[PDB]
Amino acid sequence: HQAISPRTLNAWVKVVEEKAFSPEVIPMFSALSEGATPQDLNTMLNTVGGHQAAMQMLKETINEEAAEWDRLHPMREPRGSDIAGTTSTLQEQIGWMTHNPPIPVGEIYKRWIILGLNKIVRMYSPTSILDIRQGPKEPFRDYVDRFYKTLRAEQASQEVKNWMTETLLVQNANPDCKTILKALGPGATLEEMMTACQG
Amino acid sequence: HQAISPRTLNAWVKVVEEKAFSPEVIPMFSALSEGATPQDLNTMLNTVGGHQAAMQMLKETINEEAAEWDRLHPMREPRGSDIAGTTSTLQEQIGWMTHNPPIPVGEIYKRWIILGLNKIVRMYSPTSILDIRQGPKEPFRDYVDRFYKTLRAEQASQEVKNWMTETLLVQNANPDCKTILKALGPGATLEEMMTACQG
Amino acid sequence: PIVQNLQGQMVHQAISPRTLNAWVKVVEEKAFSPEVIPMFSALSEGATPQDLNTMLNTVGGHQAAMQMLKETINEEAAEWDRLHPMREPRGSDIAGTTSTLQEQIGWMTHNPPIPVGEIYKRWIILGLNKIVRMYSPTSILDIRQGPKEPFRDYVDRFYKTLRAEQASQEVKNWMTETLLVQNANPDCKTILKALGPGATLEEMMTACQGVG
Amino acid sequence: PIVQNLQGQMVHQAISPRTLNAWVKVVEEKAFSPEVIPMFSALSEGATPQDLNTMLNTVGGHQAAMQMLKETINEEAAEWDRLHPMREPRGSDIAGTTSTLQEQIGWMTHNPPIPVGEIYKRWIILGLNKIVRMYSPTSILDIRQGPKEPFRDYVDRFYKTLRAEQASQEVKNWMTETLLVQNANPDCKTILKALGPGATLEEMMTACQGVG
Amino acid sequence: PIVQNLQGQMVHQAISPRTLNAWVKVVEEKAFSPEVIPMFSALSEGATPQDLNTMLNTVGGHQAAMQMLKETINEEAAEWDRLHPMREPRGSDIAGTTSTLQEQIGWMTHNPPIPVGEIYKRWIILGLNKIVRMYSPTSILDIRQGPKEPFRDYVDRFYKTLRAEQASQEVKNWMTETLLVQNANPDCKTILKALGPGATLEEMMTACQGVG
Repeated sequence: HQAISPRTLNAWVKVVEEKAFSPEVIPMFSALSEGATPQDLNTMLNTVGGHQAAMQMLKETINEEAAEWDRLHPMREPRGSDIAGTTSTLQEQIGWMTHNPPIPVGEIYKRWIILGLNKIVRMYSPTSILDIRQGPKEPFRDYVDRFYKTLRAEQASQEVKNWMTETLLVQNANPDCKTILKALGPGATLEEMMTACQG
Repeated sequence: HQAISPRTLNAWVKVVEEKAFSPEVIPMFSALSEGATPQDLNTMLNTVGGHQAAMQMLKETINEEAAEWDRLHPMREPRGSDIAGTTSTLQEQIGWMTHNPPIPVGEIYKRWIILGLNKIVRMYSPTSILDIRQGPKEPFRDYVDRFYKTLRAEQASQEVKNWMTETLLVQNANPDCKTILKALGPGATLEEMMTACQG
Repeated sequence: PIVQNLQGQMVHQAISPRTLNAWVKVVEEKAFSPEVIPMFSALSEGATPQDLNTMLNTVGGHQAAMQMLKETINEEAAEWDRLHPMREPRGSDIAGTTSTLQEQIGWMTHNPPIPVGEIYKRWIILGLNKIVRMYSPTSILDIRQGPKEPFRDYVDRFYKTLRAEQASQEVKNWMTETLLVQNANPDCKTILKALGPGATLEEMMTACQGVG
Repeated sequence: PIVQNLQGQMVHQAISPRTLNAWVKVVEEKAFSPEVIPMFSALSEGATPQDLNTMLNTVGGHQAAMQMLKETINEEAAEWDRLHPMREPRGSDIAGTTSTLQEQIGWMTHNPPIPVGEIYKRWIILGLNKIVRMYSPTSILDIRQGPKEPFRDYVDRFYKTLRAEQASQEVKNWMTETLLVQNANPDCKTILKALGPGATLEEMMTACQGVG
Repeated sequence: PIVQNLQGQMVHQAISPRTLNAWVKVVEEKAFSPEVIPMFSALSEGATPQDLNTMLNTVGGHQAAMQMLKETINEEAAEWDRLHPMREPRGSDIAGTTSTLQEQIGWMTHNPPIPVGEIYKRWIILGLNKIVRMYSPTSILDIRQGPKEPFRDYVDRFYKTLRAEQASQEVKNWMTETLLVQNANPDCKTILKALGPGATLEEMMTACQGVG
């Protein structure tokens, strides 16, 4: 066991401040927090500047997951608060991690944090994808890039997302690209759509 | 034992000069000062640039905590001044930390510095949590961000902060959103609250 | 009332003068508000029919109220005689006009007890409920929250008028559920309807705190 | 209550009619202010569960308050039965609905005593605290000193609202320390902040005498 | 209190519920005016330390007042222990927190009597005097006769504020002699100074009848 290096905290702060809570911060958090105890995760989340409403969402989600863990699971065994790093201590956490088999309180807490971060990203989505419409001059590549960005941020289910990509993307296109998309018709990959909709 | 590298001091200087004394400075100080002697802590505190009023406040708080330690407590026994590093050597500080059992003079000094930094953070936070109020035209997201930043800088007990989160957020909202928040009622989560108050 | 002798023989204990004075103050000063029935029940605890008649003698100053109290007592006595044809206490004898004190003490001390005092008390309370219903300054449909009135004061007025109204229990439940919301001012009524149906009085009160 | 016989055998002493009338006056006139709980404690000193039920029968006029008083009593009885599985007094029997008088007298006279009356009194006081919390006209955050209001009157209003609020003890301490100063008018608030943190209520009152 | 048995053995007589209710009404309604100390003395006549503690339990609703009442009681108990080093009643045992009832009855019934109840009553009255001093709306120097105020009303306000002030006796004498005249309005003040020094309150009142 080694204490969290400063450079990881600097990287976490930098990515959070530069990317906001965009969908790409989840993998960055997951990679930075590799092998991190609940104390380290708490320090990482405390270093975040701004976005304190989002941090409140995250800790509310952690509370919900801790309550669910306590409901499902009625040395000392770890409870939801212990896994969250509130009532437990560093020695207990690292002991649980080093037990054979390991009791990875860090990984479970990281899963809870990832769920809360996904909720944060969905809430921080600037606009609903129903309002993402191609302008009368915007290129199809730019419009569709924005569309799939909003779709990734919205985190809709796969079955719904298939319908959205199939129909809504075509329906929201501007009249010229709209006509070319009808001419292409269904069953066409996005490769065909964008290579045919050029200019 | 190893003397602190210049990278740690450069990181401390960078975070202080960039973020000022925001609540996120506390975890950064805690992470940077891991396993640090009082001499290392004094060097880290000396490397700071401006905010000399804040540094004087930290000195005063450390003096108060040293007086309290001397009152509590009637190789050589470490006193408050010895903990502060004014009347102690690096060798004596390596002592009491390599001692069997150890009395971690470094951790106590870090705790006093953390108390002083909490006081400085509250001083640098301009407005009181009771005074944080939603503007008539302000978005609820911005208002909640300001509210939770101020609350994190508020420096009160945890139960008190829980009560503040429960009550003051609804109490201080503008009349346009306060009626919606009352209709939601107690028990509504923050995600529900800021989805409802999106308009 | 009735108390035990040193030898255990139950004997009369007349209602004290200041208890009667308290009853007189209730009758004269309260103007037959709903609270006179709780106060009549309190001041006449374990009272014999003779004690109840002594209490009614002070109500006797009010001619109309006394006359309909007497008429309701007579109706209830007739109903008791119809349904219930020392000796068995006759319905007229429950009122104490005919019976003597020792018969009443014997009936209340019987094994099992014959609570004649409680029965006459219930008849008197029925008559007082009628009188209270008459003297209500306004009907429940007329209670309305003002623009400035706090929801607590309006709720108190509404529930006092509901006590005076004395409708059926299901009707009262509907009234508290719907008419309470209907008569609130628009500022409170918005939150009242936002809470939706089924809200208890506690939620309704807490949500409307300081809205006025 | 319970009193000694001439031979030392403990016997019932029913709550007097005027004590019940005082309780009825408290319930009807005070509109469930915080002071009803001290007054309920005073008027029901050394009272058996039967006496407490007699007192609650007068509260019964208020439908909502009685219903949640009953629900809180039931919850506390269930908790007592869970934690505590003549005979041992069952939690439902502490309420007196099932038990008879002699069992209650025996339990309160036991060596060591089984204060069933005090337990039922505590449950009733919990329910009355809930009712008092509901009926508060304003929240503690809404109490504000006016430009003319003396600091004494404002402090009295603040502390009465604090009693109605019934937050945690640490929360109450923070409230009295900080929110009391925050809500004072600027003329007093200047002196309040000049005194600095840690000032007791005595210093705060003396320094702000006649400032308005 | 304490009463004689039929056989002459002194036994406890608990403070009645309505006396406690009267004390609660005094505490809640009067807002700690000077009159609470006479009323506390009246309602606690011949009271044991247990009875005094029962009375203080109702004051306990007011957090600050209870806390400084307790602190003054502790200070007086410490002073008693310092000056006074069954057994001899310890100063902490005068408060009744440690002692039991029979010890208190024995001490109050001793030959010569050990008035422990009166001593604890004096300590409580000292604490209540402190609380009364705090809650005074204005200082004695701020009491002033208005242009229309009769001299009788102004004198009553002045003397009530003097009771709340609780300065030294010589200081109080000087205040009544000089400050009472100084604060009167010019119409009355002319006659007040014309009477000259040494005028008793009777002459001062009679001469200023109807002057306003």
